[PDB]
Amino acid sequence: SMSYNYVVTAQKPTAVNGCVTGHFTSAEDLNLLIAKNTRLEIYVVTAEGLRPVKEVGMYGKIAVMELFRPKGESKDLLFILTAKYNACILEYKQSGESIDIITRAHGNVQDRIGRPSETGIIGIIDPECRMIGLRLYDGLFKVIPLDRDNKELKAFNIRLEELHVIDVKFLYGCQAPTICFVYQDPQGRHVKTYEVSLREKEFNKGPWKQENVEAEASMVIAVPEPFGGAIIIGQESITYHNGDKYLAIAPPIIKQSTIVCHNRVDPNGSRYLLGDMEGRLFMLLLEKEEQMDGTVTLKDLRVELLGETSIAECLTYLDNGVVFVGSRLGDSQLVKLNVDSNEQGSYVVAMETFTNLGPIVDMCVVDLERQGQGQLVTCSGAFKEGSLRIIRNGIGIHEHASIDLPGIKGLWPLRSDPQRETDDTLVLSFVGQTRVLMLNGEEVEETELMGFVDDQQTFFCGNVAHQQLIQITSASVRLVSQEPKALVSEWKEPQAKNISVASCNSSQVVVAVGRALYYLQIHPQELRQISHTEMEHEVACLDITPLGDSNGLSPLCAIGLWTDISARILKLPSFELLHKEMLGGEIIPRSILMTTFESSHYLLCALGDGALFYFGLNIETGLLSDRKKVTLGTQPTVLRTFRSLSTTNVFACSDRPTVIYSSNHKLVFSNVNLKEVNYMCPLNSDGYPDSLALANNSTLTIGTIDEIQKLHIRTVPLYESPRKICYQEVSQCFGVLSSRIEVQDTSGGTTALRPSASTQALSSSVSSHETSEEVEVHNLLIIDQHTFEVLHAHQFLQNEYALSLVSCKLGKDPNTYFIVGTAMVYPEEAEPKQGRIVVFQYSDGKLQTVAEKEVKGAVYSMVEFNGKLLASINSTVRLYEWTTEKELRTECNHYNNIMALYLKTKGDFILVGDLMRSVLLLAYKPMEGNFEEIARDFNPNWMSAVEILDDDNFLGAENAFNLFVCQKDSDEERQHLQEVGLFHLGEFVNVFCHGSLVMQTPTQGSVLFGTVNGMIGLVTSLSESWYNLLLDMQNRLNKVIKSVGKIEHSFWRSFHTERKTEPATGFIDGDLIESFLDISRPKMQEVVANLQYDDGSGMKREATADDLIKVVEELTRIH
Ligand SMILES: CCOc1cccc([C@@H]2CC(=O)Nc3c2c(C)nn3-c2ccc3nncn3n2)c1
Repeated sequence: SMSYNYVVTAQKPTAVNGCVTGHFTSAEDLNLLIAKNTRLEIYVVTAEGLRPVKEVGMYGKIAVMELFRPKGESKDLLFILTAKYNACILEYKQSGESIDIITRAHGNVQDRIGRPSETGIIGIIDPECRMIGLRLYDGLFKVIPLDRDNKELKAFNIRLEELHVIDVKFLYGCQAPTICFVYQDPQGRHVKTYEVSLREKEFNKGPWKQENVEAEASMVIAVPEPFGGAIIIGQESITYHNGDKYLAIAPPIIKQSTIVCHNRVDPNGSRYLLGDMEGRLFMLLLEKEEQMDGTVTLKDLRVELLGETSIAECLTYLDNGVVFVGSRLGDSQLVKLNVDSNEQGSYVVAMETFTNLGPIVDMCVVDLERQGQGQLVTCSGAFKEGSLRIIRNGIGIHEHASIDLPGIKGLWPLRSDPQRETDDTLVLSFVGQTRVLMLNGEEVEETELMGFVDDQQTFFCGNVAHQQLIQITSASVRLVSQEPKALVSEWKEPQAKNISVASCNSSQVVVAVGRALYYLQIHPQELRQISHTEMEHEVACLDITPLGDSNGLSPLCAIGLWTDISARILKLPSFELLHKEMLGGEIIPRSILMTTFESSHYLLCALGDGALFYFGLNIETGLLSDRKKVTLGTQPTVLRTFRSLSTTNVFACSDRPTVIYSSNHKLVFSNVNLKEVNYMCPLNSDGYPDSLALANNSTLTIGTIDEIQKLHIRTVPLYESPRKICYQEVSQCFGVLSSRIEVQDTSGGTTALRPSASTQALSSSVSSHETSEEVEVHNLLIIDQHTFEVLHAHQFLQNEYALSLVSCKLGKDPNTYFIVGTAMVYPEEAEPKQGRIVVFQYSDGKLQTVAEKEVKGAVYSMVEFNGKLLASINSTVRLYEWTTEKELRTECNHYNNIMALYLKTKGDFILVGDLMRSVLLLAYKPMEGNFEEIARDFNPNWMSAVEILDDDNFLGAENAFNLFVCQKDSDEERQHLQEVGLFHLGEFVNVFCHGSLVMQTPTQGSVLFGTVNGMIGLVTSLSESWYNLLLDMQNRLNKVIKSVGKIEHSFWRSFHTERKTEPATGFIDGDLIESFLDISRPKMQEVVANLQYDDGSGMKREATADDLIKVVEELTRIH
């Protein structure tokens, strides 16, 4: 069992798996809810756009997500079902700034027997909220009655005679709850209804008889009153049914591509949006026919093409012509629908684009810029959405000026013009001195500013009330008129003692002299002394940033003190103590700041040692709450607000410059990708708009900052599907396997749907579902590592699929090659019986074929192996040598596989991942020239990816979203690999690769993985003693953290396939561990009660809160 692993999220899933609108946060709000695997994102729809309210993680994959409103509820409730059959009903509760998702009802609805249906879990709710219906398995329909008594969500099953249901909905306008569904039997596809009897717990005959529908009828729409009835969407037809009523259309406009989603635009069902696999967006329009009895029937159906979106998993109309396009295969979007078409005749205009990395089908890590700074390059998306994505940690700065100028001690922007809205002045402090720089476009020049002194050190200067400037120095506070620039007022301490600390806003000043504080107000031509006090200790730092709807005025003074290392909130003008916090230690506070993020207020206080304490701040009572602490460096941190893209954030200067910001109403910290920064200020001038001034010991820089986020993503559109990637350092390029769909005609020809990377390369060579006829045409792309231009595309043979790709040298040949493994794909073949290995050389802008090898199967995987080429081909693993004639030649073979899909190697060891029989360990035996089977995992697993952790530890991912770790057994029972680690990840892993995105203690090793949902994860190793500590922490965390839907963490992480359910073992959930930094202090104290740790050999010692914070902080830095 001596494998201990830790798995943590580096990038949360980005794919959208579902989306609903309604009134969840309040009756009056319009909400958009988005499901991204295990995450629920809640937004309020505004004219501004989407306002984020709350993101809630759940301990499950979200399979069903629907809003509904029982009689007596003031706003919508939310029904969630997870993939592990956890059902819950949730309520949004907001009290002040505290947001809580409360569980109204919960229970697990898994049955002991059943076959999961082809078109998946379906969950539907009756319009009248009488019941929830679940299609979990073939032949069964599960009913959860919605009585107020049913808090355990007890359910009953009804036998469903139709075994193969495609889609199902509850109908509107029905006296009894009534389902309408499409099902398939040997006689074709059919639409049918049943009423659902709560009394009989059984179906009753439906209100209208069944009809035959199109062979590819796939979606049921329940149309609201006054239409009622159902619309059935197929590939070639749309039909409406309401009993003594049938209407069908066969509009040719839809036949080109499968329609995969729908959404109702109007409450009464007059219009619907439809989306297809080529991102076409249609409007479906229902024309009313009146009747004498006042009912409405359907006169006609029409479909109109509006334009193109991302390929939509889901569409949600948000009012006022705005649509959310939720994409699994490309970026999500907000689009606007216009009444009038544009130039090319589209009614659709993209408003906003949201990054989706998924699916990540392959990836690699390259130090693209600096040595030691790995970046992840993914094969992302599919079809027209396909892309490369380049992911890197930290926030970049774009330097636009650099001036040699040592000894800077402070920076302040100033508008010397009272008319101009932009800064035109940068003021610098030095020891004992001040200098003023004017900004004329890009020119930066020394200048004097009348009223300001140059022979004292400035602690603050800026624009202030009544069209005035202020300069606060060690000697005095100077107030200066704007026109002309004259000294209009000067404040000094009564005996002209030095000012030691300064804080200022537009209308208020607070200065310290040693222990003394003075509060001044800025009036026309007057610095007015209001009040003063003597602090118990010397003053270390001050802030009076006004917060909230305060009209630029602060009733509060934040202060840090020497000696007791206190952060205090004082009232102005009295200086009455509202709150005191002792921060501990013997290192003084250096920087203190009152701040607002996402409409919450905080106090930030940084010590000389790199520690940052932060608290919730009540701006009415002065109360500080829920202390947290991070570490931002080993030097003093200086804090300063700036604005980028209409949000205020805080820049933290230290040896590790950082931006502090908010996400999901919690503070976040992201590294800035710069060396040590001592000082900074925002600067918005004509020549340097929306910019930052930065200083170190020697230099002043002016630049702009990138988006404020943990990870930067660059996108390279390919407009076709990338499949595999490898890096070739000697060529300074990537090789990328890609495929594009073409459409075949009745003769000998196929045609592309659009230009894409493989059709738009600089040069090209050849060898000698998206649509509803289709063929995949595969290519090797050569892409420049700097410009990501497509330099060359090589096209493979007709019906040749490119499966594997490696860049390597072989044998005694100094050249580096791109090598590709393929399969010839024919329709009748269960698996391929033919493939090739092709060795290419990239020289002088083109790919040349150096050698080919015909093999009798699909070449699924290839790896460089000790100067030889290792390949898996159908059920065979084969080692090839590169001969003097530049030909591949078989050395040895292994045959004991079903389908050898995945290879990794380490030394002479080979890890083989099979379609259905898990993993196998081979050794190449150099003195025999053959393989030896060392051990295999005799537990069947349907593999998706493999990795070697070390000589003794083998990591697998399988199709049911689990990880496992195999080891050799601690006889020829040595032939049995032991599954010593098990963990339900809840993602589908396509790729593992050794590497790190962090610039290169508790953990060893770094394995990244990429998933279908665009999630990037990390696996690393732990010692026994570190594992035990972290397991104990998990157990304690799980007793204090309330889970949404009352799902147990242990249940969620349990290994779960069709053959085996077991508790997780040998795996720490780093996402859970990291949440230790987000819990309250009471909870934190609870976790730590009598918690001990082993030190590495025997001795057990107490684990303190503060030491555990440091532990978890270290852990966050591994990604
Ligand atoms: C990376 C930053 O970590 C630490 C930072 C500060 C203090 C500690 C304290 C003391 C210390 O030196 N060790 C320690 C601690 C705590 C809680 N756990 N812990 C273990 C646990 C398992 C283990 N296995 N080998 C060695 N250890 N040390 C840690």
